[PDB]
Amino acid sequence: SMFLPPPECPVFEPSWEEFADPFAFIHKIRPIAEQTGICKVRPPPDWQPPFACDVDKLHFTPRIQRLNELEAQTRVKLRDYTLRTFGEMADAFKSDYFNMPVHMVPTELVEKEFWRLVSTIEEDVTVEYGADIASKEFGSGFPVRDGIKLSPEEEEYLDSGWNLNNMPVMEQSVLAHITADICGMKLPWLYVGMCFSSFCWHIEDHWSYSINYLHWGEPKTWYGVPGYAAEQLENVMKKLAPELFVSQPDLLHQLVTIMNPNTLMTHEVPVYRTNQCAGEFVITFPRAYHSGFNQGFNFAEAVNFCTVDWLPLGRQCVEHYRLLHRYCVFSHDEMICKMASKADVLDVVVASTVQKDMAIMIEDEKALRETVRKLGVIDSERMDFELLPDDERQCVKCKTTCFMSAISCSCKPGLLVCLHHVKELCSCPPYKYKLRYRYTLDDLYPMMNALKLRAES
Ligand SMILES: Cc1cccc2c1[C@@H](N)C(=O)N2
Ligand SMILES: [Cl-]
Ligand SMILES: [Mn+2]
Ligand SMILES: [Mn+2]
Ligand SMILES: [Zn+2]
Repeated sequence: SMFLPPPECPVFEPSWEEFADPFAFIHKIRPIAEQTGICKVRPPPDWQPPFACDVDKLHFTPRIQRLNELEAQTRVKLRDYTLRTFGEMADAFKSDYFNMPVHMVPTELVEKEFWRLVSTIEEDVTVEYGADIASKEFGSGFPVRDGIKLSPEEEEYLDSGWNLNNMPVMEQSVLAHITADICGMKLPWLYVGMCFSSFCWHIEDHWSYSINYLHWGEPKTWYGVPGYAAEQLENVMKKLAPELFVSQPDLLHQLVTIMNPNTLMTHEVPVYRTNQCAGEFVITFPRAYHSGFNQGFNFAEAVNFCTVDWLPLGRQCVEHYRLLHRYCVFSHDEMICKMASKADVLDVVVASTVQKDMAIMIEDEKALRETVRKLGVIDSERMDFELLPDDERQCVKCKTTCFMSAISCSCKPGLLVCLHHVKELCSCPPYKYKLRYRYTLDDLYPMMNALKLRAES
């Protein structure tokens, strides 16, 4: 009645042995957690990263949020509070809203109340929050390196796999090997919460994993949907709020919304919940929709990552983006080829999985090139796509980031289409077209062979 909490998501308590390697651990829980989309990970009791900061010297620009269900909000873009003044505002808000000591409101009640107030148009509650990548004004909650002497305890956690700053540059996240500037994806985001500040339903760019660590404060309440129910959820969303689905003019205009999990559960979409408390991790799996809100003043840090498991999903995702005409954050094929070009220094399990994705890439590329030849495109020239800014190598039709090949035409200088959209570039006859390609098929097979040798198969 009014609000029925979804079932709880898995909670894992790894021993220090299991916890040592995050990628091994994530792989182990994967068959369980991917059925629920999110899961929680409680570190061993003696895993306490040192959090220390001056609350008066950390400052940030607050973002403002209206709280209406099904109302469109924009995904956060890449006034001023200090952490102390925000904290004071946030505690006062919650304390005044409930007329209770700010830390005495039951989590059950805030949740019930959150879903009441987002559904009631008579109640125009607005809240504020912080969201940004680390900077000089507000840095990572985890120990980093620079011109400040670290204690032996901080040095212990400097190189932890669970220090989210390390997640990008680690040798089991294929995002590490990307040389392209994708700071939005590789760098951790910092989130300063207050009561009811919320993140709308979304999945991660390129269907990556995400991992969220609650450093300090009141809990963060989560809802998660498993990857297999993604399109099921999207169907429901289109039905009740189709306005969210009109084509986005940019990646800076992605529309997302708050929507009651009971509404989803009513339409047979599986939904799980959890309250993430301070010192706990939440992990989201590929294409797992998730949303949530903060119980009160808190501080979280989150980062994207991609394991070898993800590679085939990454390819499927870029295909899905093409159908939707959605912009890519990076070129997936460019990443695969970058890794192939470094086959000798690759982890051997990585090499093996990259090899299989590369084989699919090459076979798809072979067929596409045969098709455009049959359309009468004859002229061709090698082109170093990776040197072009992304906005200079998107298919004018489906907006995909080109890398393996594209079609150009002297009639339309600087414009390109991917090989799926040869007809869409201009009205000139195809013999005026040019296939621009990064590699010949003859360059590609040896790159794939290097992977095979490194995989030792
Ligand atoms: C504010 C915001 C936006 C998008 C994702 C996330 C947040 C956070 N409050 C959080 O923890 N994840
Ligand atoms: Cl409202
Ligand atoms: Mn308190
Ligand atoms: Mn997310
Ligand atoms: Zn295209």
